[PDB]
Amino acid sequence: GLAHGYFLIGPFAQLGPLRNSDIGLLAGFLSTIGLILILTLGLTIYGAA
Amino acid sequence: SHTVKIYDTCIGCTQCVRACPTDVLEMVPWDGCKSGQIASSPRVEDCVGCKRCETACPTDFLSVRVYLGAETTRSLGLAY
Amino acid sequence: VDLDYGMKNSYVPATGGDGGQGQFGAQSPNDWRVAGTSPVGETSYAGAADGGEEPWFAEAISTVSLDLQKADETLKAFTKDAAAFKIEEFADAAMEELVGKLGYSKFLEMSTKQLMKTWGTL
Amino acid sequence: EMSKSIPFLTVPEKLDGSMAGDVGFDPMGLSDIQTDLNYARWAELKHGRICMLAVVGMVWQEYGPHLPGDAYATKDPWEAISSVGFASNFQTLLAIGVVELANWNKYYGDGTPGDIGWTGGQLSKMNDAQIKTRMESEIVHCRLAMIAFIGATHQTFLLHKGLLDFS
Amino acid sequence: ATKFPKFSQALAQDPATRRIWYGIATAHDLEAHDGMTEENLYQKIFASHFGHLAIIFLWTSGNLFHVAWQGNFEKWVSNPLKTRPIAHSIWDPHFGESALKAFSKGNTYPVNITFSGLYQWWYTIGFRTNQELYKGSIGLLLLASVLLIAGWLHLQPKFRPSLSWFKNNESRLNHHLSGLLGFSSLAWTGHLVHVAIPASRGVHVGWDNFLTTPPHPAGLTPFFTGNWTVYAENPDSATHVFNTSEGSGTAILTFLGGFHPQTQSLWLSDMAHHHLAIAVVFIVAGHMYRTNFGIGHNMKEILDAHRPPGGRLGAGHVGLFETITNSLHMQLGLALACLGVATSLTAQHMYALTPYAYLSKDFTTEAALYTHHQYIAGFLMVGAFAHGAIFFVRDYDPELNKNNVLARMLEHKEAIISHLSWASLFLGFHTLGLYIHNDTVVAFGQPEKQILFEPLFAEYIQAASGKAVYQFNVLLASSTSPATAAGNQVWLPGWLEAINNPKTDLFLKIGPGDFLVHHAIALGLHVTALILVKGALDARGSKLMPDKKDFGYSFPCDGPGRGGTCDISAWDAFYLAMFWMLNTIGWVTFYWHWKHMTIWGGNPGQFDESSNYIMGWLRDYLWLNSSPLINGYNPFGMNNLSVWSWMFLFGHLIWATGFMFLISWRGYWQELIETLVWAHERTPLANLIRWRDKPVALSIVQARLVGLVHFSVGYILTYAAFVIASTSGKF
Amino acid sequence: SVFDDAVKDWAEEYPQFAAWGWGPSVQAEIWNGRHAMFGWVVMCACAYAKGHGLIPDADQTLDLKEWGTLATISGKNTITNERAIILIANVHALMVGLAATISPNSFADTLLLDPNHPMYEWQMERNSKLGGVMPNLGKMGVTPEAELANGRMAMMGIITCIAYSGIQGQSMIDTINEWVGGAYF
Amino acid sequence: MAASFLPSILVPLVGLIFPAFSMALFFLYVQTDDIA
Ligand code: CLA
Ligand code: CLA
Ligand code: CLA
Ligand code: CLA
Ligand code: CLA
Ligand code: CLA
Ligand SMILES: CC(=O)O[C@H]1CC(C)(C)C(=C=C/C(C)=C/C=C/C(C)=C/C=C/C=C(C)/C=C/C=C(\C)C(=O)C[C@@]23O[C@]2(C)C[C@@H](O)CC3(C)C)[C@](C)(O)C1
Ligand SMILES: CC1=C(C#C/C(C)=C/C=C/C(C)=C/C=C/C=C(C)/C=C/C=C(C)/C=C/[C@@]23O[C@]2(C)C[C@@H](O)CC3(C)C)C(C)(C)C[C@H](O)C1
Ligand SMILES: CC1=C(/C=C/C(C)=C/C=C/C(C)=C/C=C/C=C(C)/C=C/C=C(C)/C=C/C2=C(C)CCCC2(C)C)C(C)(C)CCC1
Ligand SMILES: CC1=C(/C=C/C(C)=C/C=C/C(C)=C/C=C/C=C(C)/C=C/C=C(C)/C=C/C2=C(C)CCCC2(C)C)C(C)(C)CCC1
Ligand code: SF4
Repeated sequence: GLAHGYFLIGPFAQLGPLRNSDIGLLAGFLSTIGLILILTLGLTIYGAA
Repeated sequence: SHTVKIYDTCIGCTQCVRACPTDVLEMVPWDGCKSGQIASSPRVEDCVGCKRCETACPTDFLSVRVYLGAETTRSLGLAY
Repeated sequence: VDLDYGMKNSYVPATGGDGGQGQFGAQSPNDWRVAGTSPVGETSYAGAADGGEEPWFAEAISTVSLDLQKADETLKAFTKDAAAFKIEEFADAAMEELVGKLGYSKFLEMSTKQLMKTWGTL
Repeated sequence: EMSKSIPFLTVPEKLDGSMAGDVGFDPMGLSDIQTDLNYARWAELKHGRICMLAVVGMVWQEYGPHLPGDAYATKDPWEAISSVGFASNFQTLLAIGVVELANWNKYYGDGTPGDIGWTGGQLSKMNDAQIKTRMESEIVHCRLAMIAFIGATHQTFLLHKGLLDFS
Repeated sequence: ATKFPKFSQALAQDPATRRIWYGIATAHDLEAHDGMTEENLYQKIFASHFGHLAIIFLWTSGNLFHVAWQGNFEKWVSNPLKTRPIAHSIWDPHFGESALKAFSKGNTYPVNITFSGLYQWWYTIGFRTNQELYKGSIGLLLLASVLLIAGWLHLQPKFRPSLSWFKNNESRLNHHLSGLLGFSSLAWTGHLVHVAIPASRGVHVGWDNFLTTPPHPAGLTPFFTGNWTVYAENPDSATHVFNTSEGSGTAILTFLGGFHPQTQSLWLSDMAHHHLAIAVVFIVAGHMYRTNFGIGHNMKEILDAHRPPGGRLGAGHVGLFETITNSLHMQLGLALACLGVATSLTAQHMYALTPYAYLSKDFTTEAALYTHHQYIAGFLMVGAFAHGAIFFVRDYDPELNKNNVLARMLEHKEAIISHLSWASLFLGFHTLGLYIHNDTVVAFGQPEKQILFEPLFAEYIQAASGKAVYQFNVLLASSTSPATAAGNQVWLPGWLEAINNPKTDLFLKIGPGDFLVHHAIALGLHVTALILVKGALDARGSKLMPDKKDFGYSFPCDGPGRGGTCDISAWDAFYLAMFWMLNTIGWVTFYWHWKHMTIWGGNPGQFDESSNYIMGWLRDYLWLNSSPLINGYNPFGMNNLSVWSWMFLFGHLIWATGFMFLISWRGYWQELIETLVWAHERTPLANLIRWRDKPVALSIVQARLVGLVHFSVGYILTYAAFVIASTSGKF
Repeated sequence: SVFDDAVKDWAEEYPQFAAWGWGPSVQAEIWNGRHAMFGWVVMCACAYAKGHGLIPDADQTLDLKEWGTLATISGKNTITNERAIILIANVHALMVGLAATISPNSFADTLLLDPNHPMYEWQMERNSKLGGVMPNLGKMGVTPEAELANGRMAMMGIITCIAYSGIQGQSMIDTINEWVGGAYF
Repeated sequence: MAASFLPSILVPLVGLIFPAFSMALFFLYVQTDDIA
């Protein structure tokens, strides 16, 4: 998780819809957290199966 | 597993047995035809359903019939 | 060695459109759905090979082999009924004469009259 | 044999006379399709009890002391629904729903139809003859009240007279 | 039955991804499920029907709620011709600021404009306010809950109906004719007289006041005295302003004919009288069959009695009663066939005999409604034939039907199929030849050499109904005809005013282009029928596969032997006929749309001249009318049609993607997936994860179905985008 | 009672969910009561901060060019600063809750009854002990019984606050203020 | 609280949360080895 979350924020921060706003970094972090939640759901249901 | 049936129009030509790629069929003694043998399918668990046996059968209509059914690893021809 | 080991699987044949388990069984008795690779020092499943310092290729290590003795013995075990039939039609000691004189595979391959001919020699 | 209420018809087989209030009245044969009459009797008792309370309420809210309050003052039962407000009708609906859903397994059950437990200790010192008499009386009151409610309603929206205004 | 799907042991034991796909695709084929009995089959179908009706009522309640909550129905009512009716609000975080502004034109917030005709229909039936619509929505929501409860209840052990109840033909037919149709029609007449007609005359009649507001000043005295003409006296005048009292009459039942002069739609009194006569006819019809009261017909006796004495029909209709009763597939086929006819009739009659106020002025809505109903009719007809074929495979018993009409169809299937093929070939050869001849002569700059047959028979039919343009003095176009003298007594004046009014769609003027396009439509109908009929009639077997019935309705093929047997099953005939149904309905809707676009554009002559060759269709219909659609967004900006531009491209993409499944077949994909499996098993850090369902290529039949679904969805979405965008961006 | 029959029938109708503690379970009652208590804290804080105007530019709306279309309510009309701020505070709490749900420690009271977690047996024992109409006045202080009782009280208070605010035709903040004797506004 | 807020509240629940949980539930159901 430490390895992946660090680089995942970059695409969102630098290329997301709000990249040119002054809250672009915060939006990138929020997008990264959302992606991590999606991946964690994947891991959870994978383990269950 | 697929179903393979032999009907009594079989003339014991052994062509379906030679055509089978997975050795499902074999010739067995029988007094119903001149050749003195009939086809048999004792190993339908290995039948892939290619229908080469039906392509090989000379009777009209076919004497060997393959009905496709429940798929397994063996019937799907999977190497994995 | 049990002969119905293949048949003793969990495959329950359906009531229609299903040839069932034939001469050896419709499927393996072993559940193929096992875990993926595992860290150094751990096994993914019960009989898995320890990939040593390369567990990521652990599945490329073979734990299933066929040694020639097992091959001969299972050849004899699986064809015991066919040999019993051939001696029943040709006619204990006589079978031991035939299968050592010419061979076991040859004894299966020959015919009852032909074996009646080779039994002429002693 | 023949029906008691309609003497020229054959009784349907389900009306064996066991249930209270049975006089072999089912000319349309509605009981023939049902598996048993338990749900039908639950429904008959529930409808009749509600109609009894509804008729009593129609009379009281027309010639009786209302609870103090501006909203609760109108003597017109149809207008009462709007006058008291959603906030009271909804509480009534929710409490009734709680009682209904708590007794769900009795309504779709195999016990005696109508008996949700609220007995008042009335049927403790009775045999089966007296319990049967009580059940017959309750079912007859239910059946009278349903007709009465139909009458009362059709006299308050088709003529707009009162219930006790016989002019 | 231990894994999904629990209804199929054979599928549940498959170790491949196939197990999932097939489970989903076989969930509603309840007859094939393991351990199914007939009684359980009927009970499960009954419950599923309750669920489906709940879904329908939820959909209707939602339309009502979204219009009430977010629509402009009151503004539309106050000003029908200058308002665009709203379907629902947009909330889409992906929108840019430009998109929000573009989609909020004429409003304060982004909206989709409805093209379903709901506003016109609700306006015609007496809806005037958002509160009334909301009350309707609430009622339908509660009704959906009631239907769900009923579905649950009729699955409980004490409430499951028996098989005898499901097989009671006479009673079900009596109730569905007299009650479901006849009494529903009577109640609808009651609504029209009490609610809709007063609303059209500027009078509010609602739940608040309907018990004390008689729909006619004379009350019910004329009805009970037999002096019924009183209900026809004093209709709305020719100057009647709809929704207001000016020029209004008091007639509640009329036979005026034609259209209301201002709405250009049917008189509400005429529709009320229509539903009253319909109610009488259906209530009477619902008393034909014997239920419990000694009187009435038995259907089996009726069927068994109808055998021609000469014998040209053999055993006649004996055996058909049991065949129909015991076969859900034949019943479903009959239902789908009649529904398809009725849906096509809906499409054909709604455009010509406009039933709803101001609907003929909402051009995009007209086009959308016609296209929608015609495509649904096509789907229903295809379904009818598919279920006929399924009946032949699964339910037909040769001994029960011995020598009856159903068996004799099978007996002369070769003649039937060969003659249908001849008709198809004749129509195709000559229609395509005439189109090509016209194309060629016009290309060489000699349009006077075109072959232009006048649709004389259809023009004669129009004249017979009263159209005067074609100079045929026949029947209703003839002053001295008996038909004219008779009809002038009731409905003929209004009908003649409408039919000879070129501003209406009542019997549009036709010419040679109509002739050629109609023969193209006949080609489509005949070829679609040929495919479906050959599939049904060869479903049980053919010379190439004499035992086809042993293999079921759907199966991939019988292998490469005997010359090759791809697409031999009856399901494959359904699959092939879906393409022809789509092509045919496309020709139909293209014809409708182009003729109406040229009429609405004020230049019918463009259709009349350019429809006689294919290049005219390509250039003056598709190319010319693509313009607003393809400019919904461009390098300079976007407008509210951009969603349709995107959907247009979306449909093209889906259609083309369907081509991949239709053209490339299974072996290639299975071999590719083998290398994919190899790659995943050999990749470190990814081989920590493994599938529990072995990846396999899609099956032969599954790929045909997936290709067909992609093709059909792309076809539908592309055309819907085109028709909506072209009509709405032009007018 | 009706309670035991109700829970048993619900479990029989939804066994897969009833396995994890979903539905009308003691586990769900405990967790929802904990949330209701914390939410009473948050609602009181919101009422107090609205009464004293401690939220900056509460009635001002968020900039569309700053936060984009996600901040819109209808068209280009954006959410207010106060609503966004309240949402963010609750989002802090929700992120805590997601961390607790997804990565519980070994001695933690997990959200769901996981047989593989080291607290499963303790959880089942505790949940079997709790139950009844009146709170156990024998057990007080920091105990599961007191926690359950106070969670029940908080959920009841939420229901009554919603209902009272509805009847009086006023906002929930107004009810909260008028229930503390107008201590906020 | 107002109904005008409902889209921005409900749309993410219908279009993101609900499909994700429904797909996870269906995945778990199809991977279950003993369903009955
Ligand atoms: C497939 C091609 C493609 C690409 C490159 C993009 C790119 C983009 N899209 Mg678009 N988009 C696409 C197709 C694509 N889109 C499609 C098909 C649709 C649907 C019609 C959309 C609809 C859409 C919308 C609605 C939006 C975007 C947006 C964006 C931007 C932000 C996306 C983001 O942050 O993802 C995050 C990316 C990641 C989390 C990971 C990226 C992949 C990594 C970098 C690969 C690394 C591999 C590595 C090198 C391997 C070895 C490493 C080592 C260990 C050896 C970005 C420029 C957003 C925008 O605002 O645009 C300006 C936006 O709002 N897109
Ligand atoms: C009179 C009492 C009555 C009524 C109102 C109904 C009503 C219904 N029953 Mg029936 N049913 C009855 C008695 C009744 N039933 C009896 C006595 C039995 C036992 C014998 C049954 C046994 C039964 C079964 C087994 C089923 C039903 C079903 C239904 C539903 C059919 C689907 C639907 O909703 O379409 C309603 C449609 C309309 C109101 C409009 C119909 C218009 C169509 C398109 C015909 C239009 C033709 C047009 C008028 C003229 C011809 C066109 C021409 C000019 C070209 C409907 C609610 C089905 C269901 O879904 O239940 C859940 C079902 O499966 N019923
Ligand atoms: C074919 C018959 C028919 C149809 C389709 C309609 C349709 C309509 N009528 Mg009309 N009407 C009819 C016959 C019909 N009517 C007849 C015979 C009369 C008497 C002459 C009327 C008199 C009339 C009046 C006075 C009014 C209407 C109105 C309407 C419209 C709104 C109705 C509504 O609120 O829907 C919602 C559905 C319902 C109200 C009925 C279903 C109610 C459900 C089943 C309640 C559930 C009950 C259950 C106990 C709930 C609890 C249990 C559950 C939660 C589990 C709608 C277009 C209204 C309108 O707005 O016109 C423009 C209106 O004011 N109609
Ligand atoms: C009253 C209407 C009705 C009813 C009750 C039935 C009932 C049945 N049909 Mg029939 N059928 C109908 C109409 C009907 N059909 C119509 C209109 C057609 C013409 C298309 C057919 C053609 C047909 C064929 C060819 C077959 C059936 C079969 C069946 C049986 C199995 C159904 C099944 O399991 O598939 C369930 C299907 C699904 C669960 C998925 C459906 C796939 C949908 C369409 C995909 C949705 C499109 C996509 C999501 C949109 C993309 C959106 C885009 C914007 C991205 C069942 C008895 C089968 C059978 O064998 O019967 C014995 C069969 O082979 N039907
Ligand atoms: C536009 C493309 C197209 C065309 C022209 C056809 C044409 C035909 N289809 Mg086909 N079909 C198509 C697409 C097409 N289909 C698609 C996409 C599918 C889905 C797979 C099908 C599936 C299908 C089925 C299931 C059936 C047909 C049938 C037919 C025939 C129908 C009867 C007819 O009109 O005869 C008239 C003939 C024509 C219109 C074609 C001839 C074209 C010109 C006029 C001939 C010129 C010859 C030229 C001078 C010689 C060559 C010059 C040089 C190379 C030497 C007709 C040949 C049916 C059939 O066989 O009926 C008898 C049939 O059952 N089609
Ligand atoms: C079945 C018809 C139907 C359809 C297709 C829609 C579609 C929509 N609704 Mg609406 N809704 C409906 C009925 C419907 N609604 C009804 C009857 C009500 C009154 C309770 C509402 C109350 C409502 C509100 C308050 C809002 C929407 C909104 C929306 C939009 C976004 C989805 C959403 O978040 O809603 C959430 C929906 C609900 C919370 C209740 C849904 C109730 C319906 C009956 C569910 C239907 C189930 C369906 C029939 C299952 C079959 C489909 C499946 C087989 C594919 C979308 C256009 C949002 C919007 O307008 O954004 C701009 C929005 O804020 N709807
Ligand atoms: C929890 C628990 O255990 O506690 C126990 C305690 C206890 C007490 C033991 C219990 C009990 C028993 C109960 C509740 C008994 C209530 C009984 C009741 C209230 C029974 C009559 C109804 C009305 C009738 C018959 C009207 C006929 C009406 C007729 C014939 C009319 O003509 C009506 C009329 O309108 C028209 C039609 C025409 C109009 O012109 C005018 C009039 C007005 C004339 C319970 C349930 O067990 C609970
Ligand atoms: C008796 C029984 C019957 C029953 C019943 C009846 C009426 C049952 C009653 C059920 C009803 C009464 C149950 C309400 C609970 C209150 C909820 C959980 C409160 C959540 C409050 C918490 C989750 C939320 C808190 C927040 O929101 C706040 C506060 C502020 C925010 O900043 C922060 C947070 C997000 C934390 C049956 C079943 C019908 C049939 C059976 O046979 C017999
Ligand atoms: C295969 C199959 C099937 C199916 C079928 C189908 C699908 C069909 C269709 C069919 C159709 C779809 C038909 C149609 C028909 C129609 C018609 C028959 C019509 C007629 C009309 C008329 C008669 C009219 C007349 C008139 C009038 C009235 C007025 C004036 C004008 C005129 C003259 C026109 C089934 C299921 C059965 C079963 C078996 C198999
Ligand atoms: C987290 C936290 C905390 C905790 C808290 C808590 C613990 C809470 C609790 C809370 C609670 C615990 C709440 C409650 C509430 C309640 C209420 C609000 C109630 C109300 C109710 C009512 C209103 C009632 C009514 C009634 C009834 C129902 C019946 C009888 C009658 C009467 C009328 C009485 C603290 C602060 C420490 C610290 C910080 C953080
Ligand atoms: S089944 Fe056909 S091919 Fe095989 S032996 Fe008999 S006749 Fe020959």
